Amino acid sequence: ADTIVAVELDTYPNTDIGDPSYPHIGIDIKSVRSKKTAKWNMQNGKVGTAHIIYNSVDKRLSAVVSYPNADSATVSYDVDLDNVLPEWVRVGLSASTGLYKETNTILSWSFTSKLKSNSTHETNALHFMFNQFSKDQKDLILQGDATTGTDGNLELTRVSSNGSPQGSSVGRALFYAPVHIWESSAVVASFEATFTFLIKSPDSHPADGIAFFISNIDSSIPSGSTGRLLGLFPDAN
Amino acid sequence: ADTIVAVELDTYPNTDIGDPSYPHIGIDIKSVRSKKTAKWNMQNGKVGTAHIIYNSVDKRLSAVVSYPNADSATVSYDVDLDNVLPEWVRVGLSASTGLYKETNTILSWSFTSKLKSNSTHETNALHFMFNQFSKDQKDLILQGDATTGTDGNLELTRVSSNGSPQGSSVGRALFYAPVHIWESSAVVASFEATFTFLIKSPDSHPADGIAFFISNIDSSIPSGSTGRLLGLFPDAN
Amino acid sequence: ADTIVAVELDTYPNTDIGDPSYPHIGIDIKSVRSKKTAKWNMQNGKVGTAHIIYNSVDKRLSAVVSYPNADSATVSYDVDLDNVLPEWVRVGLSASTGLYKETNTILSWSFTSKLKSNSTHETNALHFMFNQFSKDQKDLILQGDATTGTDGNLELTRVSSNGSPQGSSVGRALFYAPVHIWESSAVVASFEATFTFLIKSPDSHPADGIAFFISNIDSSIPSGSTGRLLGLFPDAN
Amino acid sequence: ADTIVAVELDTYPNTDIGDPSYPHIGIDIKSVRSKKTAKWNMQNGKVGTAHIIYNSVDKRLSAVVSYPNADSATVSYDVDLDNVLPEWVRVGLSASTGLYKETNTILSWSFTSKLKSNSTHETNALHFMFNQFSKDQKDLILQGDATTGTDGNLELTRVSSNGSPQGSSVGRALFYAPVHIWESSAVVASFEATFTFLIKSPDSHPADGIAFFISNIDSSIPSGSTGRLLGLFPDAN
Ligand SMILES: [Ca+2]
Ligand SMILES: [Ca+2]
Ligand SMILES: [Ca+2]
Ligand SMILES: [Ca+2]
Ligand SMILES: [Mn+2]
Ligand SMILES: [Mn+2]
Ligand SMILES: [Mn+2]
Ligand SMILES: [Mn+2]
Repeated sequence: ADTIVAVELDTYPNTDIGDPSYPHIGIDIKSVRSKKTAKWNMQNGKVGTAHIIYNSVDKRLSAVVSYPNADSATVSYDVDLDNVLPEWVRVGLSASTGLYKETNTILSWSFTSKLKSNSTHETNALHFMFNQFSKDQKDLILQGDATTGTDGNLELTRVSSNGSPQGSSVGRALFYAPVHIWESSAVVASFEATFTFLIKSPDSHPADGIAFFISNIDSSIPSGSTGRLLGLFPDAN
Repeated sequence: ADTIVAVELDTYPNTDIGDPSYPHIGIDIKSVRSKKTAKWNMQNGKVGTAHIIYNSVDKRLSAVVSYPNADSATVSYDVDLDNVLPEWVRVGLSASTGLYKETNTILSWSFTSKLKSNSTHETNALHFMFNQFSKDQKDLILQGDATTGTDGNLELTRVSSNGSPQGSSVGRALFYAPVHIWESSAVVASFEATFTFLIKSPDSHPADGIAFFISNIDSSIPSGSTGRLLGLFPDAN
Repeated sequence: ADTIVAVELDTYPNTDIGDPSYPHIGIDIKSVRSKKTAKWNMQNGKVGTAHIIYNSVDKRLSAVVSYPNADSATVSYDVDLDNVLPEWVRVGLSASTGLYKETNTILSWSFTSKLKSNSTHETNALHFMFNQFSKDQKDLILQGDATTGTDGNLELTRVSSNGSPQGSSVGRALFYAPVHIWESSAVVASFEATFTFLIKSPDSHPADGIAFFISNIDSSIPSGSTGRLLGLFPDAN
Repeated sequence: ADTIVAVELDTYPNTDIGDPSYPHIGIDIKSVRSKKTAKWNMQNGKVGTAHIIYNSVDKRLSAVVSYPNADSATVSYDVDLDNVLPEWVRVGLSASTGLYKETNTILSWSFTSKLKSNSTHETNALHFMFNQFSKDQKDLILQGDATTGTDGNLELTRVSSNGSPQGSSVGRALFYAPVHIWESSAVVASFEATFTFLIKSPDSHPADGIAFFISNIDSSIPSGSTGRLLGLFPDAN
């Protein structure tokens, strides 16, 4: 199976796989059963922003999510990612629906990774920023039901012509270039990610969520990972 | 054939294809026969730096090259790249040798592209920076004789175990992700590139040079493009 | 008198000082009588964005302005700023009203300056970005009627408690640090600026406009520079 | 007295104020008596690089120092800087000598601060980068014996015409603009700093060190802060 590290914005409480009884933000290290969660006062139909940060000195994966006019929610987990992930990874966004549903619309996504060596000329970096997405967005790898270009956005899960979200949908978008997150000469390695999202549902119970993830470069949507599995995991182990 | 835009650091004067009678910097638009050149006082065995800049408002491709303790050389050419190149491109470095030879060593390479739309949330960007190159540099596409990791550098052309440059060599490195240089909503599009290089030769007449280039995403080394053709063109037309 | 270079978004046509007979964008080199203008289809009450770019290789000051859902307007002028401005400058935003009036609200302002030398370790930079402004914004120098913090914005000219713009008002904001735009070792010097603005008026004829400017470090609002003089010039010479 | 947070590169062991018995890197929170140290294998006459990082989610101040061809040293301390420092600060470099001495030469200094709010348009930033220093470096506030421009470097402490370091010297350089490190709407605040330094001494026992610091905006060199006090503290409390 793939190797997954993710920050989930989990909109539906699945209590038999350890979700708390409310929407939540969570840190997922090789399992859908988050290592750490925090309550998330999700707002149906409002644009939110999530921020993800990490560095190899402190070895703490942290995330913050907010809406305008609202307080934030935050979660952190102590983890040495160099012991979890390979040296080269891809980074992405994933989302799913099940029998319950929502739009999983991404309006912007940015990422920066840096590796500072002990050489004289120390810095190495990758950065991207998307504030719009074209029909043919060649620097994204789209998987499953993900599409780009409708209203200039990334729709991770299927939305009908009406604009209504569909159930039983799973889709991801990965940045095309592999990312180097460890190197033998690096003295500090760091990354940051931000994305803005619009989760809308006609229903009092939206599902299933959006995640930012980091994986093996060849990651693909696991069989049967609609719904609670967020397009990330093959099972709920 | 591929579509090529390049800035050449041409170390060998080939007077029958329009080179001036000295090493020179040049702007190449779909031909090895530069549209504009300037004299370049190349220094064998010293580390130099080249800078390349462009934006879609002014439609002027400009380059500057220097060494420490030396004056610079610069060239500019008025060209609307949106009329020359496709919407999506790859960017790279190329170099060659022929019967005359040199090392074509790259010590660092950075690039930034930006597209600013008329939306509210206007900016889109790609940036990379390499200050070292690993044996397995997964975010570069290496072509021909190019290798990475010897002394942490990118060697575009073949160097023997002795450290001696070989003749009759051609190699390129392209950044893995495609780059979006035009978009229908962009109000300003720009790019900048910098690279540092070490061209060394045991000979009074080094050849053939290094170029930064922008091409169709599927570009590949043309047959027979050793020597004067810089790994860029199939002929001297 | 101060030395001023500016890009004006001139909302009121003053035909006796050379304005065209419509709102316009203009490049001002030491005079309110723009060296170059272009028609600007200003939209009362909509948020717009302006972009300003320059580099010392090409010696062309260019600007673009747009609104969402609208085409852009652009202007360019060939000028060697090293012959106009001192080595160290301050950068700012200015606006005015007269007998005619408008709000001159700034919602964001960013700037980047870079100087690349011929040394090994070549780059020098300053960047700032404001997406909000506090009541006590210590890294801005406010002049005249400019205030910060109302609805988190920079109001360059006076607005009453009602939210109604006042006439006969002039205000500027300068970034606190001086900016180094020429240096003897620089091989390329560049800058870019962006700002977003909301110009609203209850009147069919708003006035007078907003400008981004670059000046001597000790610049101050000239006496009598309300109205057509944009807080920038002492007279219409 | 001023309020100081600093990362020290302490070259001389003063065992009665808690220094370990070797050169060390340390985190100083309102006292010269570091809260945390780590052994630092300082190399007389070689160029080193220090990196400092912090964010308000994790509340951990961390630093790494290295030389080419050498292993790094690192230190971290859990501290909420919003409880230590004011909302607006200045950032700087300081160094000292005493009866023992060294050069305290800075070859480059960069800094980035970011404040991400919960608004739509979330990011606010300041960045600077110096890779050279001019005789008249207007965006630095020089204190005590600090000078700029000799060999294009920042000499924090006095060096004679011979190039020999002097004893009993203290000097600092602060960036001119104040820096906003907390804001009521910020959901994440972060900073990073890097500097490269050359500490040389004709003596087997160099002293006293270099620090990166963050202070109240009006900070000044305390009386009698030569030597062990690093230009930072008025006493060894
Ligand atoms: Ca769930
Ligand atoms: Ca040639
Ligand atoms: Ca006017
Ligand atoms: Ca000490
Ligand atoms: Mn969950
Ligand atoms: Mn040529
Ligand atoms: Mn005008
Ligand atoms: Mn100490």
